[PDB]
Amino acid sequence: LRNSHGYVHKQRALDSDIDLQTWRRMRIIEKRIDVDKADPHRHKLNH
Amino acid sequence: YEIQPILKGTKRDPATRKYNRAAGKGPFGAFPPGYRFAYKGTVQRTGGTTTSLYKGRQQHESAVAFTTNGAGDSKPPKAGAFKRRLIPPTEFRRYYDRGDLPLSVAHGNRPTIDWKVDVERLDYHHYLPIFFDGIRETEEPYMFLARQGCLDLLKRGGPKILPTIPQLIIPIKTALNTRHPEIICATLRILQQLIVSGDLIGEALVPYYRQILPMFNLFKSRHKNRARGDAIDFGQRKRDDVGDLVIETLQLLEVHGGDDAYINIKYMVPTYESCIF
Amino acid sequence: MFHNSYQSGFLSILYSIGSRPLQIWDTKVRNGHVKRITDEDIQSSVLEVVGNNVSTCYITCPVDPKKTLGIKLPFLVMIIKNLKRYFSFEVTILDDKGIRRRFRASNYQTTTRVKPFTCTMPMRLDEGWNQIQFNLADFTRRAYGTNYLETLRVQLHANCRVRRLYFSDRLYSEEELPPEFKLFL
Amino acid sequence: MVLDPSGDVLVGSGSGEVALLSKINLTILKTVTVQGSVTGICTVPHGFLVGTMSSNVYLVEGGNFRAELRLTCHSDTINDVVFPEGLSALFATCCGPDIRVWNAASSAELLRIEIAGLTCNCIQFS
Amino acid sequence: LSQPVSYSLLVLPPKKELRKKGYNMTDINTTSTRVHPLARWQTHVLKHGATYRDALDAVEEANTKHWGFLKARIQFSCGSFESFVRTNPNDPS
Amino acid sequence: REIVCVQAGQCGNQIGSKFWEVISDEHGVDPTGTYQGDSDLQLERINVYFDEATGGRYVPRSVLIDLEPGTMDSVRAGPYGQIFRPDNFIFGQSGAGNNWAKGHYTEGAELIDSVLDVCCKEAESCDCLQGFQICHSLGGGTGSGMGTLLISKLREQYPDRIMMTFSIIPSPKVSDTVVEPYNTTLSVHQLVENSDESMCIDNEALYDICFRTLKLTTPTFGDLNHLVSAVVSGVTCCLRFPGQLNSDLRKLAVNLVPFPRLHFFMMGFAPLTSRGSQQYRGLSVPELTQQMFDAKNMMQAADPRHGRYLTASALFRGRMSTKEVDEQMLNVQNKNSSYFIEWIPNNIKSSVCDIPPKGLKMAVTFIGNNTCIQEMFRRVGEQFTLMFRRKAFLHWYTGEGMDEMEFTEAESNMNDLVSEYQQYQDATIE
Amino acid sequence: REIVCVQAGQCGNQIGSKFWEVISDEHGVDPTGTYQGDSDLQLERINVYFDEATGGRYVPRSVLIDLEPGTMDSVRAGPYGQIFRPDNFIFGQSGAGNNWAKGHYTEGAELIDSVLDVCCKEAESCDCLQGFQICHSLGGGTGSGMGTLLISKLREQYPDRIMMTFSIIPSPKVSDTVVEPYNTTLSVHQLVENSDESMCIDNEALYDICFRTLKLTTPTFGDLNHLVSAVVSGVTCCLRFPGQLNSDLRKLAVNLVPFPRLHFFMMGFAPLTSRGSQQYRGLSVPELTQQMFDAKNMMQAADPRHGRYLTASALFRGRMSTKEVDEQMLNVQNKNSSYFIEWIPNNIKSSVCDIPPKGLKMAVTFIGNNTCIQEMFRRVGEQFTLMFRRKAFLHWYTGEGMDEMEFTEAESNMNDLVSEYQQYQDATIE
Ligand SMILES: Nc1nc2c(ncn2[C@@H]2O[C@H](COP(=O)(O)OP(=O)(O)O)[C@@H](O)[C@H]2O)c(=O)[nH]1
Ligand SMILES: Nc1nc2c(ncn2[C@@H]2O[C@H](COP(=O)(O)OP(=O)(O)O)[C@@H](O)[C@H]2O)c(=O)[nH]1
Repeated sequence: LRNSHGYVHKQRALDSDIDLQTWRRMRIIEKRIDVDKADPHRHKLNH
Repeated sequence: YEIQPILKGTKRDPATRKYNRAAGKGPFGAFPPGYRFAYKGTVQRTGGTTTSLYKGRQQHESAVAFTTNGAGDSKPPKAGAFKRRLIPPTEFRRYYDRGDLPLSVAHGNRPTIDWKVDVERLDYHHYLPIFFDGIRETEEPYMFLARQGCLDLLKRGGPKILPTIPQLIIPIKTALNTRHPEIICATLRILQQLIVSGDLIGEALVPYYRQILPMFNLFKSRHKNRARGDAIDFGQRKRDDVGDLVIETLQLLEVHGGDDAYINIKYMVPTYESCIF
Repeated sequence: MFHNSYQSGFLSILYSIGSRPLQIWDTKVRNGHVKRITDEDIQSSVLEVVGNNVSTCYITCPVDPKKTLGIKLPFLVMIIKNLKRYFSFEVTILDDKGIRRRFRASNYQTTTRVKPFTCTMPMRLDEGWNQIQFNLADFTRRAYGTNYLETLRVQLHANCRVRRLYFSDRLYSEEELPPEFKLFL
Repeated sequence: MVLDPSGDVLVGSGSGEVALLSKINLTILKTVTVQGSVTGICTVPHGFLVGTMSSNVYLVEGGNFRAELRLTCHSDTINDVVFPEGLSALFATCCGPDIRVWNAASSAELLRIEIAGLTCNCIQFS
Repeated sequence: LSQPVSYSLLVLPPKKELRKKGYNMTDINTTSTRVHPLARWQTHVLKHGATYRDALDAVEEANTKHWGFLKARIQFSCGSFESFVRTNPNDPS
Repeated sequence: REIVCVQAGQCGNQIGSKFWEVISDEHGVDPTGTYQGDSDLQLERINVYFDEATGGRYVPRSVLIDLEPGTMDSVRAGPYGQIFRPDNFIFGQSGAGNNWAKGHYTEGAELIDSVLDVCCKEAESCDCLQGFQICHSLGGGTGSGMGTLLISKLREQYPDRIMMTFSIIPSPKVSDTVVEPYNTTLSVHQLVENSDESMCIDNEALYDICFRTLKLTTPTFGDLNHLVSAVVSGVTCCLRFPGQLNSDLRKLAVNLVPFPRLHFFMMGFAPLTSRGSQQYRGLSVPELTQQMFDAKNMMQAADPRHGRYLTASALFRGRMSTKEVDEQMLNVQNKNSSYFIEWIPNNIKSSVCDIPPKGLKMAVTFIGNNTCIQEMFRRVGEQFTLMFRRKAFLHWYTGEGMDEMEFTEAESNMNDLVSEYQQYQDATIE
Repeated sequence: REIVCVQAGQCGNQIGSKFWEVISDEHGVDPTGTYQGDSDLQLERINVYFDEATGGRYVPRSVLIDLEPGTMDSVRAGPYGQIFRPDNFIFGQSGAGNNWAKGHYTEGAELIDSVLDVCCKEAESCDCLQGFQICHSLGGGTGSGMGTLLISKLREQYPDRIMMTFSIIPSPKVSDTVVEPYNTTLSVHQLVENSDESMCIDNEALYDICFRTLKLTTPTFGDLNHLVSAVVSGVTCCLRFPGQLNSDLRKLAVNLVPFPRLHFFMMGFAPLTSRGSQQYRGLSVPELTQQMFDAKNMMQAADPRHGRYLTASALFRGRMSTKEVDEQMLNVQNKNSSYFIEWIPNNIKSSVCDIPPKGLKMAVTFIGNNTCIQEMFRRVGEQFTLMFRRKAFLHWYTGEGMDEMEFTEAESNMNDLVSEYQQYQDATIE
């Protein structure tokens, strides 16, 4: 449910047990409790 | 009704009884056997009269050391680094009570041991560790016979003292661990006598700083000089100051130790500074 | 303080013998102690200033920080025994240009330094008992190029045994000193 | 030397200090200092009374031993008494090393002059 | 029967601050029941073993502690209180 | 300005469950704790009853205490039970047995330290603390004993705040417990010293409300606890919403209590009406005032016609003019002048709040201080004297350890309270 | 700056297996050795623990040593076991017999040369060598004896590098082995001279962590080894990821050890919390600090309330503010000031790292140097003195060849360590 840098992804996780409402809850909570407006290590992610 | 005298610091002290359980007996051994919820009124009636000048009196009870409210005024218990400890039994008491030792006390204004045989022929392997084991005693006549006998044996010994050094470390360490300041002073004085009594002894004691010197660190700051400022102390003759004794013993050890006694003393006691370089 | 006194020959303000040796001195002692003890080498009473920290434990003169000694004699002579550990002392003087200057000496200083308020300089002490003769006029002339008028503060730091501190108007030989000033082994 | 109702012993010294000693091992529990050598200890249901050689009587409370003074008297031959010119509410007396001024209506005193080691003989008002 | 539980104190600010604000040092004595505009109430908690005697001792200690003090109040557990005032203002004892 | 609630015993825990349902509904909190409300006006004062948890959750400032967990297990299993903080449930291992001495002395002192620890943790977290609010029955065992123990401890620890209690008291017609007079007398003795303001409810009065006013065919304890939850949430409504004339618990106490012992009040709530009748009467301030003073709508067995009002307070919720409120309170005081104490020139305080409870155009809650409450205490004291002369069931209380002097003191103090009410009822200017 | 790991004995091999699972997961290495990660930050410091093999594979710089191959066959069969280089498994043909003297003198000197050859081959391959890391138990036989032998040899060959050990120590309540006091005393004697930093863990503390905090119904050694792998991987985190305030093993040693013998530390890890409770409390710096100093969550039997802190260290992982860290560590030092050694003006060092452990938003690991560790050494010395005075099992050790004087030396050295801790606890400014 999280990447290496500790963020909560964007899209639905495959075979996830939680519903969409709790996913939106977790996303908004994590955006509330962040200390910076963006990840300072975005450029080092690969896919 | 009954009265209880203070009875402290006197001829009859129960303090000296708890330590060294073997003491207290006569010249011979022990004698043969045969010789609810009561009402207390209305304490408070403040209801209906609340006001801002009131504030809480109870404020719960006690405090936990690492809780949210805090530790309050609580303090941890003392470890007792300076608390006096029990004196282990000594082999000197066994060999004197048995009668296998070559000595007697010749009374007078200056006490002296009288020897029933010439000292130079004694087997120091068998005697010298037994006399150092008697330094720990705190009851007459043992204190005198042990410490004066130690001084006499060291003074007249000669070249045979040197191989005895490995056997003397345990009595030296056990004397210092008792945390009795007078025993510490006697041990330090005898150590000062031992260091210079012969040759190549200081170099032999370098590997054994790991066992002796730990007790030096604890007592290097204790001082009896309670006089204020420039007042002189008239009890200097007794040499009962622990700190001066331990400092001068450390300096004597570094000077007679040899090539690398400094790095060992500096590893044992941290505040020491090199005398020679 | 000594401004209105008679100042000629020898003027001494410290002496271990006496009812109140530290009468005109103030003590600032932490992690240390000061006391009067009998010395083994010379068999007489001496003062001892010993502490774990060199800077914290010291004795000053005069007691009130706003007072000045006001002594015009050029030389300062000390009687100090070396205990094979760190030691230092200060003297504050006044020149004819009206500037208060300090002279600090110690056996742990790495380099001699001159700055407008301080000269710091190295020192050694020989083995045993030592007498240190200090020329304020020569050191002032050599350091600042300015004449010497008076001293107005004396300090002493741990660790060192002391018997007497006195001023003199010139150097004296061993036999020219009065008996009470000369030390005997 | 007077015993309290509980059983402890009271003491009085020549320096003027009053202490309370335990009946078990004779250790100090409470102490008060008053002026004058203590000669006389009394017992009252709410406190104690202490009388001194300088004719001072104090009242102390047994709760926590605080002292207050209600008596002032001379202790030697009184030599002279005078009145001011035109005033009668106060008068001055001399006795030993002391000069005192009293209030005639209430028998109180508010003034004191002491020169130790001497004797006053005659006083007059300007 | 009842025992004291707290004692209340009314004090004035220090003399230099009172002069800085601009209020006169004198003319504090008056026959009215009203108080100075800068007097602040503070309260303290007594311990369990406290009685009338040591509470009064603490009040006297506060009286002799600092300048700018004429009012006192000792509160009992029954809700009652009594007040202590200086008979002569700006004069201790 | 936040209140902390304490619920004790079976009655207290059950009424508390309905109270927290009503409060959660008014602020739009889902039973999961998520805010789902529909106006910012709901969120801006949510702190008054809720504490803020970190994520999307809210936690209620309440302590639950009981001696056997059966009731707590029923409420925790209920539909809103999840909102409560797990660490806030304090329980023992054996019941109070409806005995005051057991609940006060043996298991009370065993749990009270853990309850005080939870109450202090909750109180010291507040930025500014308002009074405590406690719900319990006086006839029970753990409710009476542990409630009064905790009230005494909080009054020692927080003497400057307000202490308010809601209490259930024995009906005059049918007893629910055989030993009610002892527990009631000892509890009233503790409360009159410790409390600042106390409201009393008879279950018999709620039964008369249900049968006569709402005409319910099969009422349940959920309805009685809903009526109680309605009045309790109504008294504090002006604390947590804007209005034309604000009011506060301390200001209510200052206007209602003339003397510190006279702090026992009656309560009522007005827009109660049967499902058939609502078509016959529109809401208006005169209709609310008429229901407000009708003894049919009062939650105590004592009737106002045998006593006099010293003071009363009315809190109005809804959009309304101040002129009709003021003139209605004047007209009721003028028309019934014999029932109002004459040496007070105006006995009623009014307050107006803009936001009514959902689904009602307007509402008012009424609090009344009337001397007719003395007859209830007189009846309880009579039954106590009947039981004590014969030492009725006394061995249980004496076996726990209580001194009989406690019983004689509590009876004497309550008898002096009835005498004091009787003297002020018949007082005159002269 | 690369570390070489050594795992010795059964406990060491199992903890090592769990540690390498955690580290391979954190850097996104498949158990086949293929990199499958999702950020360049994972690849840029892989050299610290891994050596590079030719194809896609990476191999971990670790040596596994044991006297009977049963454990090695179990770890090779484990889920990450395949990653280990086959030549790195060193084993003999007969067991340690749970005897320290046998493990140190008979099979130790027989096998040690092959282990030193492998350790030198791994060390001399590094471009710059950072300290070694060793995991072993002190109560066993080959772990204690051969681990301390190998530590002594590595200290002879690389005296300027760092030597770090994680060590398991006997519980105060239940023994797993009868001869534990001898093995523990001799091992502590070797460690206090040879080690630079030694961490001690009680299995009893991990059981209490699992049962009270995680509420596991049936915990297993995999959980205990996960807690150990978490702290072990936390100490090295600043070496291999970026951060706002970098830290290093040598900086931790310099700030934590006032005097060279006082290098034994207690450990704790903070964000432990049950799945049921996690919904009620979000992670934040105050919550982590409060749990971090609670003695319930600390992994030693000694409790801080009986001692005083000389120094402490906290390593934080995650994107977080420095103000909250500084003000919380100051507030905790100020409120409990009597439990901190007064001749050091501030005892806690802080460090902040950007990359948290996978699946956690934030985490902190705590290292503490506390005098309460003296109680553990005193207890072990007491049990040793009880057995040695009666020669309880000495003939096994003497039959291997040990002189009785080694036991008296080790006892004396531990007693002096206890004395030194006691003296520094009661020191004062004067
Ligand atoms: N109104 C109301 N009264 C209740 C409720 N539950 C119990 N009671 C009453 O409270 C009294 C029993 O007290 P109880 O709560 O059992 O005391 P406890 O055993 O100490 O908890 C009886 O008069 C019951 O009728 C309830 O939910 N609502
Ligand atoms: N924490 C932990 N302790 C273990 C583990 N395996 C064994 N121990 C403990 O270590 C001790 C046994 O030592 P052992 O490793 O068998 O010694 P060896 O025979 O020399 O390898 C006992 O106290 C066990 O409880 C493990 O995986 N984790």
